[PDB]
Amino acid sequence: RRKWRRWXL
Amino acid sequence: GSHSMRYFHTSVSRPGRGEPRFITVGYVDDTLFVRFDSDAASPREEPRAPWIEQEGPEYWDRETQICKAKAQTDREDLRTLLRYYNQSEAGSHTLQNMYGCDVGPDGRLLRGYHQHAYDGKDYIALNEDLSSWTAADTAAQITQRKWEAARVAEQLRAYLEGECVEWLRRYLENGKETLQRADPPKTHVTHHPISDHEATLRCWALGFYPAEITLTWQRDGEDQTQDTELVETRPAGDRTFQKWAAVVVPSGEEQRYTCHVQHEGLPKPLTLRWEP
Amino acid sequence: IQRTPKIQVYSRHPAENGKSNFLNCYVSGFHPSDIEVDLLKNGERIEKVEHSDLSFSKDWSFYLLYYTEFTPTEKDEYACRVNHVTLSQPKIVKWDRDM
Repeated sequence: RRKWRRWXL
Repeated sequence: GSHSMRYFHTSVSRPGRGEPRFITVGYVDDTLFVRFDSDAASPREEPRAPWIEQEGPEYWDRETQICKAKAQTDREDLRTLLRYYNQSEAGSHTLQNMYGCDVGPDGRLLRGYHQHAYDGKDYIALNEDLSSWTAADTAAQITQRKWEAARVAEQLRAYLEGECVEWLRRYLENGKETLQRADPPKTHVTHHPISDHEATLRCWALGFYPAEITLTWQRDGEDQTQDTELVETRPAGDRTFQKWAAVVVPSGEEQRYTCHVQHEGLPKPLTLRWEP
Repeated sequence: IQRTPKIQVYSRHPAENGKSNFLNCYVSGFHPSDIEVDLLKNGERIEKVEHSDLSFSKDWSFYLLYYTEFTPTEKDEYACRVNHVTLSQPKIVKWDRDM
């Protein structure tokens, strides 16, 4: 299963 | 044996035509098992392998929420990159990311990955230590400082060393009947005259899995890789792959050439020659 | 950076005239991802064509598999036509059952 990514560059 | 899980993502901006296109796929070894395409009214992540269809509704719900969140963050990231590079909103750009893990036969983590690319070129990547970064240019150096300050590496490392490996082991057991089975290639040699003095010998490997394989042509036992035409390993469309190697030989020398095949599904390397 | 696509057109199984099979067109090593691929039968576009979801290789270049069910014959000619920003004109690769 995937990882969580809410904000980010 | 050794296995891997990988999630690929691609966002492409579409100036004047709508929001960016976001497409992501997940793979276990060379087997595709999940997909999500933003180009829909109510997109959801969908199964692409039979052993993943058994996951309950909470699994698809969470995956879809994560996919939608990644599409949104990618849209924001594309805007940030336009500023870092002083680029115009009128031009299309691409943002790609891949992350995953490798496990050895013991089921323990071998290596983790997390890397980004902008317009098809390396942008920033997580180092093998799963704790430091490698930036490709000055713009990526801005991201690196931001990610270092936000402790991004330690969070990714926690996922890569935990859930990534644990869920890969889960899929490997559920798909044991296919993921832990190596399909040997079906092989044969074909002959195609080019003229009355030359002919093409083509060595085929079909319906094999995984994709890794080595095909070599030898003349009197000497490798002829310099004069060998080798096509890229290609998908058959049924989850297995195909590949072929060919050499042009002077008419009458055909029986001196042998094709050598190496694949994990074969107990020993295979030696083949044209059998008219 | 932009990279031109490699193109391979082949059948899923060894061609046998009169027997159903699958005609494939594998495009890879290209960038950007915008691409137009068509399967042709005697110079005419085939409409029942599906394709895999965009993915990419270690060097970030993309790859796609376009496919359709077909029944090869000795007379019918098949091909794959690809248009990409790196090509000044569509590129047509004819299907060769020996490749």
